[PDB]
This record gives sequence, C-alpha cells and structure tokens, in this order.
Amino acid sequence: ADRRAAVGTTSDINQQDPATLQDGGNLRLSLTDFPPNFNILHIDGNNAEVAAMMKATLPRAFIIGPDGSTTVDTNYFTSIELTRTAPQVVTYTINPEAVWSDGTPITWRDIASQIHAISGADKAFEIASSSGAERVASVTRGVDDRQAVVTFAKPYAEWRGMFAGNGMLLPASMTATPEAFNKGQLDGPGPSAGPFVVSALDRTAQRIVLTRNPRWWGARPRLDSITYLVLDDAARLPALQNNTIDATGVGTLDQLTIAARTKGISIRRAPGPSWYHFTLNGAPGSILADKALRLAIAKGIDRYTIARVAQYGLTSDPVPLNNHVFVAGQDGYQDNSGVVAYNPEQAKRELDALGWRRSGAFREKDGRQLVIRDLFYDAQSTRQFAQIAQHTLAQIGVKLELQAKSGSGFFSDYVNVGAFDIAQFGWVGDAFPLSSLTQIYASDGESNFGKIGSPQIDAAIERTLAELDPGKARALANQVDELIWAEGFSLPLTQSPGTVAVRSTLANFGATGLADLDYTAIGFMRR
Amino acid sequence: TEFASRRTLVVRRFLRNRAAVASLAALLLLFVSAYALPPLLPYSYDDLDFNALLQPPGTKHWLGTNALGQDLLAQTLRGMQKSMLIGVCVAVISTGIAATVGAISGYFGGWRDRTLMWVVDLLLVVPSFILIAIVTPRTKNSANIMFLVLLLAGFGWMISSRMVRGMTMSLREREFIRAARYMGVSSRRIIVGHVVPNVASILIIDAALNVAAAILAETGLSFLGFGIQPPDVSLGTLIADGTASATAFPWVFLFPASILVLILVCANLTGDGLRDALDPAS
Amino acid sequence: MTRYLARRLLNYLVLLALASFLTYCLTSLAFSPLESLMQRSPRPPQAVIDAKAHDLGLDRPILARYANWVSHAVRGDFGTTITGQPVGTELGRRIGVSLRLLVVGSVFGTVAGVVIGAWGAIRQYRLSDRVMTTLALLVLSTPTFVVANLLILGALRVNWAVGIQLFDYTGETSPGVAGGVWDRLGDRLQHLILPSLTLALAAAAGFSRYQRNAMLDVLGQDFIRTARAKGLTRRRALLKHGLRTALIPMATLFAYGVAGLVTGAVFVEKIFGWHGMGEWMVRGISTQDTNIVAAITVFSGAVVLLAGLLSDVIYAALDPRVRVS
Amino acid sequence: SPLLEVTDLAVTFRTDGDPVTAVRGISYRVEPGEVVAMVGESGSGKSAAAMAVVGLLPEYAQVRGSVRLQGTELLGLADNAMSRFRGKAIGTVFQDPMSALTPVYTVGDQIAEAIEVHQPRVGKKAARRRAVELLDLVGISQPQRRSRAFPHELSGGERQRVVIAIAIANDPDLLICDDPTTALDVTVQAQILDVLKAARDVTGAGVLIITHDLGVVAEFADRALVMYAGRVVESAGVNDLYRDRRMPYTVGLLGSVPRLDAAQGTRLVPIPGAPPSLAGLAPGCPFAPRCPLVIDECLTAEPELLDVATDHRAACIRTELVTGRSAADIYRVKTEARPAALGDASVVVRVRHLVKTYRLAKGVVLRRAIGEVRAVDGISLELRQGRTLGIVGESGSGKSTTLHEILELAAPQSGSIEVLGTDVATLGTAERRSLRRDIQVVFQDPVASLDPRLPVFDLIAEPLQANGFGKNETHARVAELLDIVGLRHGDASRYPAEFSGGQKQRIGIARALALQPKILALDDPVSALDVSIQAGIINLLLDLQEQFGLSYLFVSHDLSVVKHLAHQVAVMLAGTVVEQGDSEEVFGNPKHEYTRRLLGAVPQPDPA
Ligand SMILES: Nc1ncnc2c1ncn2[C@@H]1O[C@H](COP(=O)(O)OP(=O)(O)NP(=O)(O)O)[C@@H](O)[C@H]1O
Ligand SMILES: Nc1ncnc2c1ncn2[C@@H]1O[C@H](COP(=O)(O)OP(=O)(O)NP(=O)(O)O)[C@@H](O)[C@H]1O
Ligand code: SF4
Ligand SMILES: [Mg+2]
Ligand SMILES: [Mg+2]
Repeated sequence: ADRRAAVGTTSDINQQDPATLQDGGNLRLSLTDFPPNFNILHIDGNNAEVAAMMKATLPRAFIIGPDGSTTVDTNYFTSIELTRTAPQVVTYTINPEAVWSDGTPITWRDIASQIHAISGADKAFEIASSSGAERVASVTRGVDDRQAVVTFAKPYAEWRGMFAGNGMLLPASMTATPEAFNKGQLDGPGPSAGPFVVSALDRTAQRIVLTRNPRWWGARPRLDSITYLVLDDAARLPALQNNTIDATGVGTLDQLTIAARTKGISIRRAPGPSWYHFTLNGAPGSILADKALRLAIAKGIDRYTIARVAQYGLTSDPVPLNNHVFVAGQDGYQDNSGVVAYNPEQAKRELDALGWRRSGAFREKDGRQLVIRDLFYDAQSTRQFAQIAQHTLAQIGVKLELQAKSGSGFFSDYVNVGAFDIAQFGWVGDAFPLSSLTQIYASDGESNFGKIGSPQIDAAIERTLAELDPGKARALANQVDELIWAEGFSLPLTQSPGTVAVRSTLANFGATGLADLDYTAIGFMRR
Repeated sequence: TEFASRRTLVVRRFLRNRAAVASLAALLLLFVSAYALPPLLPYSYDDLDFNALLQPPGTKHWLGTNALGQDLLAQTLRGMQKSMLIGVCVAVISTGIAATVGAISGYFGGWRDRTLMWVVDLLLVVPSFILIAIVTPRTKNSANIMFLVLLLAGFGWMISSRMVRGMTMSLREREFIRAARYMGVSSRRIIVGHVVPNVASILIIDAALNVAAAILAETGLSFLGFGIQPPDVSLGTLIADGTASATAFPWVFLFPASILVLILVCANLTGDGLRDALDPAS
Repeated sequence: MTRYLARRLLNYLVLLALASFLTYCLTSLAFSPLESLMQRSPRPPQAVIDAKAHDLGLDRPILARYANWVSHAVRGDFGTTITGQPVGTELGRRIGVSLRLLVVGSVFGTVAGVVIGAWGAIRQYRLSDRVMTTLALLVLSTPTFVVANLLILGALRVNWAVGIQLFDYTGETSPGVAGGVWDRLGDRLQHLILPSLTLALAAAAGFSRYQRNAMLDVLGQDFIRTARAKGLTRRRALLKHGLRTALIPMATLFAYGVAGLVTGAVFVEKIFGWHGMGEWMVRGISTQDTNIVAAITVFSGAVVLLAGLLSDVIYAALDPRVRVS
Repeated sequence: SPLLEVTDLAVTFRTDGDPVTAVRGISYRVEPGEVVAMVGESGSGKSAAAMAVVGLLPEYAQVRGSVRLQGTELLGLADNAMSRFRGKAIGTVFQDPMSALTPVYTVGDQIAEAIEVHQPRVGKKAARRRAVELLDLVGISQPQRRSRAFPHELSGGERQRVVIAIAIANDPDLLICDDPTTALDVTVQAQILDVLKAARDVTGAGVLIITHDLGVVAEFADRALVMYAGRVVESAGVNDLYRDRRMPYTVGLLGSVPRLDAAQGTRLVPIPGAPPSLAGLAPGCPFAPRCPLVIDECLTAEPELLDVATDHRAACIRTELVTGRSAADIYRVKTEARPAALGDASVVVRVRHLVKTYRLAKGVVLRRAIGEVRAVDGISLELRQGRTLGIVGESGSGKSTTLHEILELAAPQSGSIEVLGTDVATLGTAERRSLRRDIQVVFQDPVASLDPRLPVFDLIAEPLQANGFGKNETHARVAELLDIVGLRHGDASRYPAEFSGGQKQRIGIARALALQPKILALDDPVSALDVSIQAGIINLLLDLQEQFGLSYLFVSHDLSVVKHLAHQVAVMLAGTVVEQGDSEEVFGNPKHEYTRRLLGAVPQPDPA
C-alpha cells in the first residue's frame, strides 16, 4: 500500500519456531507455464520460476542472509575457505553425509564437471551463464574425494556466487557430456540432494508435485508436499480467493486490493534485486540496428510516467530505475540515465536529421514504415507498460506493434532466438551484482539477446573484474553502466516492490528479498 | 371511398406497440449520441490523465477513470461507435447476400436449387465463429474495418437464405397468384405485388437480429485478441480489459458491459416488435 | 427406419470429407507459419528455412500436401506443431475434456429450454410466462463471456456465505483427490457446475423461444380439443398429441443449437481454464499453426454432423410420415 | 330423467374489448329417442352453446348454467369425471374439421385410440379391426388401405367423415353434431344421415345436431330450436315450425330456402341487414333493427318465450299478425320470375370433346409410376350469353378441372373451346389478356385464393388496378362493391385471416364481380353461407343477369340452388357428362340411373 521499492535489510516471512508448527500440509502455489527444460544451467532452462522450484531439491554452498551476508551451508558442506591470496585457491570440503537421489555420493568430480560444463571453452553446451568458470585455471581433487581445491587464474572477487544465490550444484551425471546437458532433462529432473523431490510430473492436469526426501540428511521438513499448478495471470488471484493456491505475487493495484479485502490472507513485503526493462535488438537485420535510431527512440519513452502508472498504490512516490548494474538500495547506485532523458522534441529533430520524416500518421523512410514489434507476456501488469509506451511513442510518429505471447516457450521460442524488435521481461539478481556483466552486457555474453555491444564496454568490464577492492570496483561498474546507457542497450523501467500475498496461517515463508528460504522450516498454523 | 392504403396500414400497427417503438428510439439515440457527444466531454478519447488514476465517478471524469488514466466515458463512446457501425454494415451486407442467394435458388428450382442448397449445407458444417477466427490472422493489423466487415458478412447469410428460399419456393406454388394471372396481372406485377411484399419484410425482420448476431461475433472476436487491436477501442476489448477489476473498482467493467447488454436487448425487442407488426396475428 | 438413415448418413460423410478439404485450403491460404521464424533479427540460414518448410510439407502444392495430410491423418498421426511437438499426443486427451462439457451443457440446455417454452406457451400471458420470456430475452441478449464472468464473481460470494466450498471455477479437477471413486467423482462434479451452467443457460434461452412458438402453433389448431373430446384428460392430450406435434420443428434446430454451443465452449474453456479443444483453437490460431487448426475443425464439424444425425433419428422417431412408411 | 336438461345457460367470452355474451340464457332438453335441431343465422351463438355443454370452451370463457347429463351436473366437474363422460356418453362432431385430426397419427390409429380409451382391455388388434370396419360404415371408399393414411392426404369431405367415425366409435348415449354435412355432397351426406338415423334407432340416442341446411331438419329432426343473438327465438316440432312459422325471424328464415320444385327464376326472401354484435346489444328485441313489424313497444324490453299454441313458443309480442300469412307478405316483397330465360342465340362458350389428364405421382425418388387420373374424358358444353349452365356431380367428377380448362384460354390436350366466339388457338397471352376482362371466376375454397397479407380493399381492387381503371374510380367501385354483397367500409382495412368462412367467401364473389364481366365461372360460392345470406346472393345473381345479361358457369354441391339459377343442367359422372338438358327435363324427368338417384338423395323441403 505505502512503502519504498528499495532493497532493504529485513525479510517478511512470518517467522515462527519450526517445532511449534504442524507436521504436514499441502503447499499449493502456481507457476507461469510448464517448464520446457529442467536444467537451470541451460539457456532455455534458465528461468526464475524454475530455479525457484529447484532451490529446494538441489545443493547450495552458501546461505544468504537478509542483508547479503554469507555463511557456509554446514548441511551440504563443512568448510569453504579462501586459502591462497594472489591466485585464489578456494577449498570446497563436502559433507560425508551428502548423497544424491540415486544413491551416488557428492564429491570433487561433481564440482569439476560443473565448472568445466559452464567453463565456456566447449561450445557444445548451450549454457546461459559462465559465472567465474572462465576465470578458473583448474579444479584439483583435495586430500579426500570430498575435498576439492579450485585454483583461480584471473582474479575473481565474486567467487561465492557459483553455488549460491541464483546458481546451485548439479550431479556430474548431468554435466559430464553435452548430450545429458542439452537434451537430458526435457521431460523431468535428474538426481537431487535436497529436503524435497519431485514425484508427479502430471502434464495432463498441468501439475508438478514435490514430496519429502527419504534420504534427507538435515532437520526433516515440517511440510509434506509442495504442488505447483501452472496457471495464467488472468486467473491467479481468484484462485487464491477461492482457496486453490496459497501464495502468489502482487503486481497491480487490484491484485493488492483483492488480497487484503479478503480474510485469511496476509500481505508481506520485502523488495529484492529484481527489475523490469525494455530490451532492444541491435543484431543486424533489426530495424533498430542503427545506434542513432535506438538512442533517438529512447528519448521518446517517458520512464517516469511509466513507473508512476505501473506501481500506483504499491509504492509511495514511485520512481523508475536508473542503473543497469545496481538497484535502489544496493551500495553504489546513482542516476546514469542523463543521456536518454525524455525529450520528445529532440527525438523528432534527430529523427528528421536521420531520415524518417513525418508523412502521414507515422514516419516512413525509403518506403518502409517506422514500425517496431513489441514482445511481452500476456499478463495484467506487463501489458500496461506496453500501452503507455505505445501511447507515448505515437506522439513522435513511431508505431509500436504489440505482440502478447503465452508463457510456454516465451524465452526459448522468441527471446533466445532473436524473434523480436523490443522485448519485455525481467532480471532476478542476488547479493552478487557484478556477475551480470559478462553474462549480459559483454559483446559475446551468453544472455546478450540483442547482440548489442562494443569493444570499449568489454575492456571496461575486464577492468572492473580485475579489481579486488570493492570501493574502486563499484565506481568502475558505474562507469560501465554509463557506457551501457550511451549505447541504446536497454531501458530499465522499474524495480520490484516485493509484495507477495500469502495465507495468514503459513509460516517461515513469505517475501524474503535479499535472503533465502529455509525449506526445512516452512510449516503451517497449529490451530 | 376513403379506403386506407396498405403501407400506411402497417406503420400504424407498429406504432401501437410501445415496447418496440421505445427500443427503436433507444437504438437510434445511442447511434446518434456515439458521434454527437464526444466533442462535448471535458476530456477527449485517447488521452491519459496520469494524476487521475482509477478514480470513481465524479466531477472531472463523470464515468470514472481506468487503470491507465483514461476517461471511461469517452472510451466507451468510441468503442460503441465501432461496435455498432460494424454490426449495422455487416447486417446490411449479409441480408443482401442472403436475399440474392435464396431468391435465385427458390425461383429457379429443380437441380439448381438442389445444388445451391447443398452448398449452403456444406457451409454450415463448421461453426461460423471458428471459420472467421481462422481468417483473422490476416486483416488483423489493418487500419480500415472494411476487411473485418466483409469477413463477418461473408459467413452470416446461410441460415437466413435457408428461410428466404424456403418461403419463396412455397409461395410460387400458390393459388392466389394463379387467380392474379386469371385477372390480367402481368408476370412482373404479380411479383411486385405478391412476392416482394412477402420477402421484403421477412428480410426487414431478419436484419434486426442480424445486427445482434454481428455485434456478438465482433465482440467475441475482439475479446480473444483477434478482431480489433490495442491502440483503438471496441466494446469487447473494453470488457476484456475490465474483467480483472470488477470486484474492486466496478465502474470499469459494469459500464461497458451494461451498455452492450442494453444495445442487445433493444435489438431483440425491435426484432420482436417488427415481427409482430409485419405478421400481425402470426 | 433402416433405409431412411442410410441415405441420411451417406451424405453426412460426404459433407465432412468436403468440409475438411475446404477448411484445409482456407487455413493454408490464411496462415503464414514461417513468418515468426523468417523475421528473426539474425535472419536464420536457408537451411533451417528449408528444413522447417520440409517438416511441415510447405514445399508442396496445396492439394499434394492435403493428400499427404489426410493419408496418415487417417492412420493415427497428425503431424508436428510449429515447434515439432506431435499433435496426436494431445488430441486424444483434449477431445474428452471438450466432449464432457459439450454433452452436459447440451443435454441440460435442450431439455430445460423445451420444458420452459412449452410451459410458457400453455400459460400464455400469466405472471409466470412473462417472467420466463423477459428472462430468456436478457439471457439471449448477453454474450457468453459476460455471463461466465458474472457467474464467477457472483458465485464466489456464495462459497463465502456457506463455507463448504460447494463449487469452484479453477481447472477441471483439483489436486489431492486420493480417496475412493466417490471422492474423485464428487470433485469433478463440483468443478463441472459453473461452466455447464454457462453453456446450458444460453442453450435453454435459445431453445425456449422456438419451443414457445412451436407450441402456440399447435395450441391454435383444434386437434387437441378433438383428442380430449374422446376421453383423453387434458394433460394426456397435450403430451400425446400437442407436444409430439410441436417437437417436430425443434429437431431441425437442434444442430444449429449445438453449433452455437460449440462456439460458446471456446470462451467457456478459456475463462474457466479447461485444457480442452477451445483453448487449443485459440492457441493454434494465435501461433498460426495449420495442423492444430486442421485437427480442430474436423472435430468441430464431426460434432455438428453427429448432432444433426441424432436430431434426424429423433425426428423420424416422433414423426412416422417422414420415414418411407 | 332426460339426457340433457340444459337450464339458463349463459356464455361470456372475455376479449380485450367489452365482453361478448354469446349465449344469454337459453334452456332446453333432449330425450333418448328424439332428434332436436338448432337452426339460426351466423353469429347466433349455437356452437358456443354446444361446445359449452361438453365443456371444451377456452379458458377465457365464463359459463354459468344448470346443464346436467343424467342428473349429473356437468359444470362443476374436474376433467377426471368429465373425461369419463366424454366419448362414452357424449359424441361431438365439430363444425370445421380441417385441423381436427392429429397430423402425426394414422386415421385408423386415431379411430382406434378413441375406442381403446373407454374399453381398456380390448386389444390393439381388435380395436384396429373395429376402426377399419367403422371406416366403411361411414362410407370411405377403401377402408383397408385408407386406414393407413395420414390426415394430410384426405379430401376434406373424408376427414369431415373421420370425425364422425371417431364420434360414433364408442356408441355414445348422446352424440352432438355441429354442421356435419358441409364438405359432403348429396349422396355422401345422404348415407351419413342414414348412419345417424341408425344410431338414433338401434341404440336410442339423442342427437343435438346443428345445421345450416333446413332440408336436413325437415326430414331428420323431431323438434327444432331457432336461435337469434344468444336466445332460443322459437321452439316447435318440425311439422309446426314448418307451415306455422309464427314469428318474423323464422318467417324470413323459412322463406329463404331453395326448393327443387321452384320455377327457373323465382326469388327467395332474405332478411335484410346484418346480425347484432353481441357486445353492445342495445335494449329491446334484438330483431328490432331488421324486423318489418317493429313497433315502439318492441323496444321497451326483450320479449320472452310465451305459448301461442300447444308445444309452440315464440319470443314475440305481436305474433298474432304472423299466422297464416307468407314471407312475401310479411316482408312485403315479390317472388316471381320476370326473366324466366334471356332469349338469345349468342354462344359464348362451346367445348368439344375436352380431355384432361394429370401425370400421377405417389413416390419420391425412383417411383415405379403406374396409372394416371383421367380427370376429364370427352365432355362438350355450351352457353348462350344470357343464361346459366349448372354442373352437378359427386366429389371427384371433374367439374373444377373443366372450369379451369376454359379459364386458361389456351389450347387443350384435345378439344376446341370457343370463348366469346373464337377458338382459343390464335390468341396467346397478350391476345388473351384483352379477353380476360370479360371472363372471371369465383374460386371454390375462399381461403387459398385470397392473399393472406393484403387488406380487403387491396384484394377486391386488384382486378381493377390491373385493368383499365384509375384511382378515384377504384375507391368508388370498391365502395358499392362491398355493400352489394354485405361487407362494410371498415372491413376493407381488415385482413382475410380475421374473417369467418362465410364472410370471406363473399369477398371472393365481390372480387370476381369487380369488372362486370360477360361470363362468370362460379365454383360453389354458396358452400359456406347460411340460408339467409345465400338467398341474398341468389337474388343478386338472378337480377344482375336480368338487367346486364350475364352468363354463369355454376357448379354446386346442392341441387335446389341450381334449380333456382340454371336454365340448362349438365349432370356429370366420373369425368363424362351423362345427361344434358333443359333443367326441366333433367330435374323433372331423370332418364339416366345416376341422375334418378342423385335426385332421390336430395332432402325434401317439407316434413311428412
Ligand atoms: N372463442 C371465442 N372468442 C370470442 N368470441 C367468441 C368465441 N366463440 C364465439 N364467440 C362469439 O360468440 C358469438 C357466436 O359465435 P358462434 O358460436 O360461432 O355462433 P354460431 O351461430 O354458432 N355460428 P355459425 O355456426 O357459423 O352459424 C359471436 O359474437 C362470436 O364472436
Ligand atoms: N393436381 C392433381 N393431381 C392429380 N389428380 C388431380 C389433380 N387435380 C385434380 N385431380 C383429379 O381430377 C379429378 C377431378 O378433380 P376435381 O375437378 O377437383 O373434381 P370435382 O368433382 O370437380 N371436385 P368438387 O367440385 O369439389 O366436387 C379427380 O380424379 C382428382 O383426383
Ligand atoms: S318483438 Fe317486435 S321487433 Fe321483435 S320480432 Fe316481434 S314484432 Fe319484430
Ligand atoms: Mg359455429
Ligand atoms: Mg373442385
């Protein structure tokens, strides 16, 4: 209703003592659409509400606190120390009590195979991120198979994020060869080592059911089942009203009114490092391959008005996002969007000193009309951005054709392949913000869906990643963001308010923000 | 000596049915108002008020605003413009096609009639809405509504042509027309005085339900994302947008839906009244 | 009669076989399945162009590819989708989802509408026919998506008032129905009410208006009076003579009613989230897929033709002078 | 205890306009072995008083009387005992049976459902055998294969007889007939009367029969009830009612009956005017508007039935001035024949060996067609510019076919017709057009020949707009045209569907008289008129032919009207004319077996 959409230092999870909850209960919570691939390290399996479901089942090196703090996961590992200084040799010592769903233990080769799979030196894997695997010289077995030292070639200060935050560990049987990587898990997940496993991949009713791990090694969960039912945005809040799901996210004003206007449902809020944006395709063949055209159409989109309309009633004084690397709340955030300040008169001036002249309702050059295709998910909140953007762009004679796609194969079919002129989607980060640089904003980045880039950006990114002291690294990242802004790369629209709607009787599970869940603690009300 | 005519004998019977007269008056007032009102309102269509978001009815926006800050009165007037013009044009053209097919089929007779009705049966196999939705991929992002009007009309004449021919065929094998020939009436005068009065009023009462059918088809198409596109509005698009907020801010869904239901009620009432006036005691 | 129906279905088969051909030509002229593939910014190579045009039969003439489509659509497989997924793997399980809704809605609507129309005709102007007439008017005069949305947002409050979760509107079934066959039947019965109500309301409102006129016509003719002048009570006379005579015009409109119900099922399934044939139709038209649409129009036409054949069976049953005897 | 004992019956229909009181207090009774006839004009509330005894009136009618079948008051019953009396102790032949049969049932399996309602344990085989053996007692031609026909393939005089079969199926204790001899011809109705007399004699049942013909009453009925405006005007035995009329309305009702011993052109005595509306009904005697003996006392109150003789009552006050005198005196007119024959030699129609055949159709798709109807077989007619030729036969003879043959003005399959002098083989459509304004026709069935969606003014004035007539002289002629036959200027705005059967027969006559032709072909134009309106139209035709010298091709189902019009009669059987002559050596001396028994089945106009 009234707060700030900035990254904070506390979470709203409805903490209760794990013991004083129930010992069962079904967690019904929805999903965008049935995942096409279950390898989160793959380009089409890399998704937010796929990794979120897979968080429970797979290992993870570090527990991330409410403010970005890091503690070793004593339940999966025992000792993760940074031994050597100039070439960093971080030593991952695995628990002897960690097994995989199939019974094969976890060991050094399980980590080596993953680090080589996302290393990027073999192009057969269709990876989605190469976070730190391209800066590691080699992975050597420690004194025991459990132990596994990792020698770093180039200095990587953000080494805690390989198997923490967004990324987790996967069995070597799924990362050993490209066949199992790319084509291994299109019908169901492989081995897993978490408190919960998936047991029912019902595609006739469009439901995924997660149940407890028989081989679980930590404190056994209070819950018993977690069923995901895929469900479009149109009917997701009515599903909550009529008691078919338990927790969702609130995106618009109505979604927020009909969650506290009803009884039994409580609304939690804790913002995180997530944001929406317009992604522009500069790949040769796109009407927007012209840098000057991108920079002249960026001035014709009012981002302040878009933010104010988009988050109205969710955040007091809604303001847009003005940084690609950081978000409001993280250290080292500032306004770098002075080059793209909204000025529709200057847009017309340098759009007629570029060639498209206003002959009719929309401009045309050499015969082709100035029309741009917009690709977005057909939801209630996402299309408002499109409508405001097209209304504002019509004021300078630019046609924005809206194409609202479904949830199935939105990325794998349209975004990863280049079938768009402008794209609408969001990024979900973690306590580790400098990992997005190579992944997205590098010229050869694995998530550079628009193929926009320049050598200067790459050199700047290398300069930031080659520096250890955070104070200078933050300023260098800010400089890289200025370079990105003066390129027509993309337009960050809004941050995330982080308001989820949960049933009031559900505990240890809400909006976490910068922290992560303890899946062995989520329980239900003991009436 | 003061014998009244026949055309002025049917109009008086329509006038003495106040329900149909009121329904016709309401329809005509709506159609004229959809074009007269917009240059009176304090806020034009297609322009957004960004500090008047989701406001209730009042003194700047009388019918309230929208999730995007649009006046819900100007928007619904424009949507009504499009949704009614489409229906009227489609009804007229489809009635013309139905007449010019059923009349020729029923007058020719024989094998010509047999094949011309077998073709209609064939066109009736697959439900019309899905046949039209199949061709919406084209004519979807065009400016003029001409293609949509033609598409809706080309799949809306079959059922009414069935009855047009079914009554032409049975009327030409009658006895009063034979008596008319026995008197000295010409072949064309027989048609003008006996057939045209029969199938010129069945068409009239058919093109009052054609309007309702065309409007239903158009809103059903524009509701699913086909038909009419985002920058411009229709009644179906307005209802589709407003579904998700009826519970909390009901003015954004109750109003366009109530307008559409009122238009359809008036159309059906007019059809019933015209049928009762042109066919007095059935 | 066993000869009245042979020639009655021998031409239904021809009508189906020709409607499928014409519809295939239509959705091959009106669809461009390679547009979203061709218009990729890093324009995809000539190979993937040719390979995807080959995997869909788009390198062949229209007729020589309809021949190939039917040649093994009659054998079980219906070809890939735009992405390469098979169609037959999903067609068999969506046919049932749509058929359950269609059969329930049609059976309830065509019965309720006939009963209401006949009753309102025998009570021509009392304060029980006026109510049903002005109710059928305002049910027929609202589109089906409006009815579905109003039903949802009104029927939520009933569940709030009672609290036993009498009916819900999400999906066709609900997770966790692990009891006996009676729990698993009560679950689907609870889920099936509202969509079936939405379809049945439109069907009944449409049918009652025809039934009222059909019954008034036979109430005008004085053969019911003759029937009850020989010792038939005025209820038996109506049922045995007047209703039997007035049901004849309805068998010629049942097929069109079923077609309208099939049209409404698309909106109903979309609004209530039923993974059946209407949702697949919307999906396959939005993504411009020829195989999905080709498989769906055949099913819809078959439903309409079967409804016509059943109406012909009933029409012969209650009218003995339309059979050859 | 009697069979009816009706007492003070009164029916009131509640239409939108002020209630119409069809019956206003009649009371009578019927005995076991007697026949009681109820005669009157149209609108006189006779059917409303029968359909009220059986209880089959609409729900919008208020009936209040004391009708009691055998001491059992029938007005408070509840359609559970009512439909136990109905059928078993009450037979009801309806008036117009053109829609009185269920279309989806075979006629045999209707005359059988009738039987097996009141005899439940009888068998669907014995019941059907009894139905088919009733179908031949009624007189239908081939009972065994016509007991398998649906009502839509029946003549009309055959479905008029299926109703009689249904009514008499269960041997009712009191059958009630309402004009059961309209669609029949002379021989068929003769044998139907024989069936009714057999029911009255072997069983001993009363017969409440309503008639439009007064020759049936004179030879069948026993008592008589004259009804005018919802009251029984007079009650007497047939021998008394005849030759003791005793009251002006029955005086003019019995003086307007056609007789088979009349000279050529004797004029009947119709009662002039129209019956009241039964809605307003000003005070005084209802006949005061039309009564030739009205006095200022005949308007102070409605008279009531008092006794003037033994078993003879009349609702009149000055009934002492009616005894002895004849209708030609009471109404002060003359009944003579000044134009006995319009002497002339101008042949206007001459047929020679006419033949006509229809290619028969029974099947649908691949019929193995066998046989055909030979409607006409070689007849030869002739007319003389100022005289009528009467054509009489039985149903199926071919009279209507011959009438149409002459009217197409085209060459026939075989023969040589000579309309107005010239063989119609040099004249095609345009030449025949100028000859189509002096030869016209009155269709047999008034219902189909009139367009059901044109008002009366448009119907009557189509033969005038089409021909050489303008506008100011069209409204003028339609004016006098619809007063000559009896209609009114307001009726012009009325549609055909809201007219009675006899009222829309007169529209056809008026329409065919618009152009004042030289030849008129009439196909039973008096088939649905009461005895008084019909006498008005016979008088019209006779004097129209006198002053203007018209020519008629008159065909009719009764022969007493033909005696009053025709100068030459053509008895015609099975598609061939078997006897032509002078209408005095045909009706006064039959010399073919057929015409002998065709005259022997014509009811005598006076009681024995
Ligand atoms: N169903 C009805 N509704 C309204 N008025 C009726 C109805 N039936 C009869 N009447 C009126 O009752 C009066 C007599 O009608 P009816 O009983 O048909 O007379 P009738 O003398 O038996 N006719 P007919 O057999 O031709 O000589 C007239 O005023 C009619 O208009
Ligand atoms: N359209 C037709 N098809 C077949 N047979 C016909 C047709 N019209 C007339 N007939 C036959 O022609 C013969 C005479 O018919 P019609 O001329 O109506 O006789 P009618 O004795 O003059 N009739 P009516 O004046 O009512 O007693 C009968 O055998 C009919 O069945
Ligand atoms: S009472 Fe008077 S008006 Fe009536 S019939 Fe007798 S004389 Fe005529
Ligand atoms: Mg009557
Ligand atoms: Mg005839």
